[PDB]
Amino acid sequence: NLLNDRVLRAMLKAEETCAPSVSYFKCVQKEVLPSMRKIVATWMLEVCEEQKCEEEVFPLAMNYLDRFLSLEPVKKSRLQLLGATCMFVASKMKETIPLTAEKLCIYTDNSIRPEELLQMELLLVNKLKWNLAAMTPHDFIEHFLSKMPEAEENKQIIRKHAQTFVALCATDVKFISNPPSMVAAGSVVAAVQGLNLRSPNNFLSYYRLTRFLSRVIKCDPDCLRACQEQIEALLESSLRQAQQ
Amino acid sequence: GTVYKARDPHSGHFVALKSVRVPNGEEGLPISTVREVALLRRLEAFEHPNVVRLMDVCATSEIKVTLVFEHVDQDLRTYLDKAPPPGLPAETIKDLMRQFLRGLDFLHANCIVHRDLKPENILVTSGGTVKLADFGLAVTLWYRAPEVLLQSTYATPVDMWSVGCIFAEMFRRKPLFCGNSEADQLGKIFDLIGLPPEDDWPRDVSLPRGAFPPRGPRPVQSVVPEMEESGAQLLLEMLTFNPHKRISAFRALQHSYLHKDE
Amino acid sequence: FKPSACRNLFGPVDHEELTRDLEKHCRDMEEASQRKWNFDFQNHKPLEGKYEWQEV
Repeated sequence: NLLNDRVLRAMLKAEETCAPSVSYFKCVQKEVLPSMRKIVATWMLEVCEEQKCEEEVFPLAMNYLDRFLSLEPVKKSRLQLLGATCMFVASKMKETIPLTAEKLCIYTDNSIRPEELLQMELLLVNKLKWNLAAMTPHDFIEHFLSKMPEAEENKQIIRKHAQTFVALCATDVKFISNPPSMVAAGSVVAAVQGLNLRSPNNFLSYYRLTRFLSRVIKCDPDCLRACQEQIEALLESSLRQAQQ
Repeated sequence: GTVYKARDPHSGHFVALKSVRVPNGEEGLPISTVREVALLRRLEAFEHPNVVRLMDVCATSEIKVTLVFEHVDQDLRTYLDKAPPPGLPAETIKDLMRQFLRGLDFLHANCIVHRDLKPENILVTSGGTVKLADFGLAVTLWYRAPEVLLQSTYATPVDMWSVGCIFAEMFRRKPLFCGNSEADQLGKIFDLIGLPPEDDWPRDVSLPRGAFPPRGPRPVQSVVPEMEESGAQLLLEMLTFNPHKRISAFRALQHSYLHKDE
Repeated sequence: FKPSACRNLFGPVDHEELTRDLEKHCRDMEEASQRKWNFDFQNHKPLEGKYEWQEV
């Protein structure tokens, strides 16, 4: 039941459906380069932040972007169009009132046109064979937090920091090959260390927490720790590049 | 939008082709269309043997979405009417229940509520394998749960009540309660399971308890005496009024009555 | 007018060409699907092939 956790079993099985390729920059994309994905990813994140989108819109949109770039080569000039379309669909999948085509085009400085976004929506959805209900890191974070015996005050902060970490991963090339379970696990344990603002005071110790998550998502402890270390490293990079 | 049906001689693959048009002239594809179809696509990642599998989803540029489904010919009604004159044997009924419950537990586990299970919706291959269909894409009240008859909230327990009705129908081979309207079908149920007490009644609801006379629960062997003692208990746990005390599909698969004895 | 996120990332777009490509990519699929099931979905009614289509 709760001891078997049949839901966690289904989630790990479902997250093998919508997985992009580790190496589509060499194999599929001619004009697009890994540096260009960080650019459009950064733009897409800023858009979801201004429009106060739901948490998962941006990481889900990045999921769609990678899967499409794993299937069809995309011109440099049409990469932004692809990303605006991914936000469009992701907004529909997780937001009550989704982003309008009119606003996304404005966010491309009126580079793309609404009818083009709508037609790119059909190309996107059909290339993904309508496989749009992808497991999100959010789905796993919520499941992990339901097993953590922590004050709701504490969970809300762990949740916010984890969600932040998830966004940063979705901009880094290194994390395309990570399934949402792994990105969520790393985000959680990195969040419970608390940005080093003070010492951790957790009713479930960090040791037991990592070994629990490692057993649950079926990886060796040293492997999840390296993921935590990548995310915190990615945090250091995010902050250094923000200040220029 | 004419439903089509084709069999593949090279593998016996049987398909049906449903087509639905959607408006979509402003904000592209509608939210419900893109959510409902994606939910169907998520299910087939598991390829569950007790639910019809969806093959492809073809869209057309004023938008037509065409779903290619797995198609089986017999439904449960046809299978039941074709039973041996004495009826289905026990081990066959148990096997059909098990697969039925497995499929329903798969749907519930993926937050899908059938909400309209009837022997016409339950489909049986020629090899004796049942597959559930008609769900997650958007009358007779003989199978609707009492919380639905009262316009109250649904949740997944609505399907477990329907299972109870179909469970007993496989023995009776005539349906359990056949009422003419919501109020009266509710009455025929209480003539079997008894009028529920005071605090077991839902609050915000369409008919008060005073709409129904005092009535005690008559035995379950009154209705299905073709059925063993343990199977009678299992039926009642499905025909339980309160949806929060009603048995789940997973718990039913663990009941001793459905335990395959070899 | 425009917030800081409003920004063209990678130069201009040839709109007349893009719409030509968008339908070509899209009808490459509508035909590929029509080939997989020998059932023209745009005109919605069968062809002849591996799947012998019937009706209701």
